[PDB]
Amino acid sequence: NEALCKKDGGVCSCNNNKNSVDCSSKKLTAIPSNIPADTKKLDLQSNKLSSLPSKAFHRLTKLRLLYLNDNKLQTLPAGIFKELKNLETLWVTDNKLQALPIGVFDQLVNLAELRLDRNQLKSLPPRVFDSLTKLTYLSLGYNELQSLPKGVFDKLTSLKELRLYNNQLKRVPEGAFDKLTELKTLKLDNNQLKRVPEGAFDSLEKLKMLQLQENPWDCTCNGIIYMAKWLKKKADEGLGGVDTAGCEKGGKAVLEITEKDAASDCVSPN
Repeated sequence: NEALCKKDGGVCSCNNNKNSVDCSSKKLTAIPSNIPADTKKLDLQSNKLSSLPSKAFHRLTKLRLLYLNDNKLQTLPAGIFKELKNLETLWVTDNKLQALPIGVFDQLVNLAELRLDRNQLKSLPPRVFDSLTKLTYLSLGYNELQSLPKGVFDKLTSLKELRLYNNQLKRVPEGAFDKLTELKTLKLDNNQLKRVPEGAFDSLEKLKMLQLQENPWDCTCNGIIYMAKWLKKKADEGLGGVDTAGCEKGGKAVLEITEKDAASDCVSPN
């Protein structure tokens, strides 16, 4: 029998009137097992959790915020979050996650913010984000992603910010952002993109910040023309970031490129 709250002898600090349990930074190796099912905010960030028992949050029906960032999770049991139907924010950043269970987010219908940066993600399940209707903030930065599953975003029609920076993206899918009509910030800097497919940004009206730096854009062949025409047409409208896309070789900004220097339908570095 171990008391949860410091006031009762435990190590985690607890705010009764606010229904919050703060077990953050107590060198923990296991989820305390006597967390009131009444809890709205659970903080387990900055501890040493290498695994995580399923059904660990399956009584916590009222959970609104769950911070699992900065532990040692290498995996997530298939149904850890199937009961958190009122969760609004989930952070599982800074861990060693190497994959995400196919329907791990199927029950999070009220989710608004989801961070998964700095993990070991190599691929995403085809429909992992399909239930995140109300989702407005998505960051997947700092992982080992090389490509994205076609349609992975289609259901996210309220997304405001999307961060795919700091991965190893070789190419963005066909119509990956077509349904993100309400997107205002798109971060894609630091990947291995040579260009984006034609029309890749046509739905992003209402877009305010675009981060494209640190990518090997080859303005040495058409295929970059769509992105140049678009960016240039967006520079005027006061986009922001339009200048961050820079040529791999040319030195000059993709923005400036015309069909003159990129008039040759040929294939990026082989």
